Amino acid sequence: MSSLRHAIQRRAHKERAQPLERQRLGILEKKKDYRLRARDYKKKQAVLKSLRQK
Amino acid sequence: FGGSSHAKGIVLEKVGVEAKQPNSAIRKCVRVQLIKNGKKVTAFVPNDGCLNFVDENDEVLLAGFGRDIPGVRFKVVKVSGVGLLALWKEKKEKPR
Amino acid sequence: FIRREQLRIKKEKDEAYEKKFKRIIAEIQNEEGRAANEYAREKAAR
Amino acid sequence: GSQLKRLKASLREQGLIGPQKSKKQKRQNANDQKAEALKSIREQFNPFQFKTNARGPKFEVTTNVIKGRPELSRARSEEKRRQTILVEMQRRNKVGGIIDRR
Amino acid sequence: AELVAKRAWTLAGEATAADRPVNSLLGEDMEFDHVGKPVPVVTEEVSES
Amino acid sequence: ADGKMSKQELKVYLSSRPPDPTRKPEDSAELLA
Amino acid sequence: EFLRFTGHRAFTQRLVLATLYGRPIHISKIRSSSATNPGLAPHEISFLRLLESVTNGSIIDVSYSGTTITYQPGLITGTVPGMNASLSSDAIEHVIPATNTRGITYFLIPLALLAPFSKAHLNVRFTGPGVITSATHGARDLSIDTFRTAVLPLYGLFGIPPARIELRVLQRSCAGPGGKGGGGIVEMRFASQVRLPKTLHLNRRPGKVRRIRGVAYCTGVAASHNNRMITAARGVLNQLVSDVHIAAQYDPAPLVAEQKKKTGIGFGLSLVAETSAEGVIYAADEVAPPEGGVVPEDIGEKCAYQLLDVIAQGGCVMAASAPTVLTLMAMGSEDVGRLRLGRRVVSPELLELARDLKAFGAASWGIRDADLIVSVKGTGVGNVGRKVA
Amino acid sequence: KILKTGDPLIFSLGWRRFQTLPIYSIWDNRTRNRMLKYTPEHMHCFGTFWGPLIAPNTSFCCFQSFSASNPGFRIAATGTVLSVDESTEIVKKLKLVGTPWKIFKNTAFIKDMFNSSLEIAKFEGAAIRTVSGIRGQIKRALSKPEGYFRATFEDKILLSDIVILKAWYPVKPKQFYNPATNLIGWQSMRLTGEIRRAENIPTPQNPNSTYRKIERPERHFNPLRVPKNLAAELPFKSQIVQT
Amino acid sequence: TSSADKNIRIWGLDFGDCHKALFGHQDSILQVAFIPHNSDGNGHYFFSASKDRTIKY
RNA sequence: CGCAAGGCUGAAAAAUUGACGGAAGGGCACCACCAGGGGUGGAGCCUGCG
Repeated sequence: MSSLRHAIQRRAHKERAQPLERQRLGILEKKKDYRLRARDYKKKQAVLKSLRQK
Repeated sequence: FGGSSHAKGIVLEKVGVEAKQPNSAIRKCVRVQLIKNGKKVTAFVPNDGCLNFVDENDEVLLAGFGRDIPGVRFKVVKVSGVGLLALWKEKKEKPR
Repeated sequence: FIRREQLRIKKEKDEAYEKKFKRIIAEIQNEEGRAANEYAREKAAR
Repeated sequence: GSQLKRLKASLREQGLIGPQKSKKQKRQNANDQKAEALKSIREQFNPFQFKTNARGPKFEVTTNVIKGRPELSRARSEEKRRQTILVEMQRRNKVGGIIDRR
Repeated sequence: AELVAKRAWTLAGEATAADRPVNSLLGEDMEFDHVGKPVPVVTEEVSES
Repeated sequence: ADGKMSKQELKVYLSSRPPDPTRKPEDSAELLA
Repeated sequence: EFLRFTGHRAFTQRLVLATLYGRPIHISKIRSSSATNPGLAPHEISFLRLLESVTNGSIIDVSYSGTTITYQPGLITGTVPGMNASLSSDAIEHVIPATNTRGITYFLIPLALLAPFSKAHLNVRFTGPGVITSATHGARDLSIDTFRTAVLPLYGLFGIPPARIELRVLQRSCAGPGGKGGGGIVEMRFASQVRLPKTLHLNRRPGKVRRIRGVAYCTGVAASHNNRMITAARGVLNQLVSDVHIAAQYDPAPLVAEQKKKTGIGFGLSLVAETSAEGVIYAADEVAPPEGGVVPEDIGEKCAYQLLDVIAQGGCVMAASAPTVLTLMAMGSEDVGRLRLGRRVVSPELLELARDLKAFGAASWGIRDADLIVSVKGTGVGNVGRKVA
Repeated sequence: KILKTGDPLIFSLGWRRFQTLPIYSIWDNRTRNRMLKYTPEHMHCFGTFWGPLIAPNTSFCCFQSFSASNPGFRIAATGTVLSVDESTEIVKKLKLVGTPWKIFKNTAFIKDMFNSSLEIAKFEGAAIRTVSGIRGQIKRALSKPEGYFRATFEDKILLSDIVILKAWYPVKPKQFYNPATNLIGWQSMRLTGEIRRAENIPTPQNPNSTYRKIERPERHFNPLRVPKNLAAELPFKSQIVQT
Repeated sequence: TSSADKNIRIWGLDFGDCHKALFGHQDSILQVAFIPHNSDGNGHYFFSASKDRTIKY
């Protein structure tokens, strides 16, 4: 359950960053930023597919 | 069971030790054999990490389970004279 | 060759695991529910 | 000619497909090989079992055309992999063996 | 000395192409997942069937 | 010959399992329904 | 290299006890007398291959002459899917070559008494040209039917339950051309791995032999052969017992490789007398000579005479299954178990087993009168590796 | 203190006291017996060492150093013997890490991962993955830059992304065995911290591995860019009006 | 063994296994005969004569 | 749980409607004729197939 877990069970797992030898390329895209990118592209392609049908 | 509130048992075999998902109820359930009557019943360890304290052939106290396998009636309360939640909270060591 | 062998082994292993644990969970639920319904019948008669 | 027509002509030459002979024609046949030729027929009229070039030889030299069997070669190579690579994949971590010096 | 020395490239978790020697993957025996079905090669039993 | 045993004795002996040693329209209502 | 044995007598018993106790052995001077074919026999080297296959970490070393081997045993894993096979339910293949004269029970008896002490299951599948599922003239090996319903109930007595033993033949075969050859494939699946066998007690008299059931098998001959054999065996045993019942089994022929040939043409019979008391059964077998062509009624009378011999002779267990029950009694827990042997039952193979157990480190045996009660102290080893969940 | 794998440990197990160096491994989700690098706090992990064989379900204690000058609580680990074997199956994750070189819509060329087309031909068809979560498959070795390859991904990856391949390399424990013959005398193998403090070598620390705080700007995307021919062909009720 | 079902059988005479049943005549085969001498190296050859006006070696 | 689950045995027809053709006459085809065009095949590079 939720009372059968310690605080070390609850402890957050940190996110790694972009390596410092590669920081000029921008931020390291993880699942959240990838979800934002994919949502924007699927939305724009949905509008373009409806415009091509019309 | 019987006429008592808690029964004792021998842990015959931790069934579902090779189950995949961690907090599965098949992972948590343990086949024990009651001492007084002799029958093999199944009981829930309360937690998957708490399963590791239950070893084979250990005297186990078990009570009712009052609220994924609906119908397994018992839960393991004490193992070898020490309370299982105390073992899980790391209050006591298990005398073997 | 290693692709075909590993995919065959993965299919056979996953099918065997699914079959075995469906049998185990069904037998455990069957026995425990049978004893629970027998105890509820013997308790409701009191 | 067609493959159908040449197959029919070769089987009429080998006497496997011809008209229903009378008992007198069978008497003539018992009065007066074919499996060895049927093997060549079943090899020649199924030409995709083996790899052939179409052009023939580039420079003719005279000195005294199946160039490879891909089906048989693939089955042979898969048997070799069954005997070595799958066996090592089974015995990934297997220590010790019989040391046969004889 | 082995415990204090540097880890091998197989024991470091992230081995990029600068760490190891040139064709050092061919000497290792690792397992990994593949993607998708392979195509079935036509064998003589398949053509016979 | 009387060696033909039975299906039960064939099931215990000639199977793959070795034999363990520790065994020894009345009424109108129903017709209308 | 440490422990030292000589001779080729009870070779499989020595290797199996070495595997079970973990004591490294060195067996020297296999065939010193034979100048024509010195060294190891083909069935012996194939048993070495099978032992290496089912164990793990065992190192076997055969010398240049072939007359000395040494053997440092490992653990009996069985068919684990990481080391021995690819899947846990997969049968480990074992091929034994065409120049094999001994029966397959020569491989099955040590494997069946080494199998309850394994880690995972055992799923061995004996294929190949030289797999004879019959009795041999040979060293008078048991058949598969004799082996199954005569000695696996003894594991049932020890508490290794025969609900999970699966010994099944897929083809059956006799010897064929001379003693060499075979062809019939088998597979044995031990799924019942125990920690410690129970200390059993065979002490009460197994007096009333209640019934006789048996198997008469024919591979490659006419199917009237087993009917004539049943009439012969019933003509002998109807003086004594009202219920003798013998199943008839017939297989066409097994094919081996040279282009395949049909080999293993023969026929045989195997009687099992069941005593009403407990798990006490007396077995006897007889097979046709692989070149002779003798009368099936002669074979039926011969096996009935051997069965009446074993019924007259045996205390509780016959001498064919006496080494297996005695070495499992030695593997049991640190108590005494009491077997009731006949005085005629005691054999040089049984005596050699006693010498081997005393050399290995098990306790001696206590022999008193009642036929004699032999009492064995267990050593309490059991199986070494088992995943205690 | 936590207790690391590889570092030695004095096991009291049976009548034997013996110092050996174990390998700590979790049983991942009952699949592969993955090798950990430390023991988990407040959790039973599996260990694996090379010592004498004991019949299982035998409890044991486990110390680090038999010294009286330990300021607190000399006993380190407890537990029970699970099973015994030869040639264990412990497995550690090895990630081959690469970088995209040219990025098309799906097929990206990936550079700093392999060294030759022989290695790529071995790892053909392998499940490659982006850090972001995009799956993909190694398709074909690339000819002209030796060591690059073509991998068709799920969607378009970015040049900032890191492309990993998660292989499982087996790890065998070492076969070391000290007896703790205390009445005679014995050499005690030290721990890695004592070795580093004695022979003066700093602990290896990677600055790319140490966790940092990541400054994420709010992701704003470009507006929709409709092509000219489509924007001139679509009808009057849905024609785009831009002053 | 020459029968009236238009074939001959070859048995091995140890265990009496049929070596090969071989259908060889168009009518009921009357008689069969071995050549007795293996002095010429051919003693396992035999003739068979049948109602369809044929002998077969 | 019951049936299936007992070996004259031992690997490699149909037809009053069917089997195969021949001769004559049609139709079509850049796997045919006719008129042209273009490859490949010569030297080098290399995917792939054997």
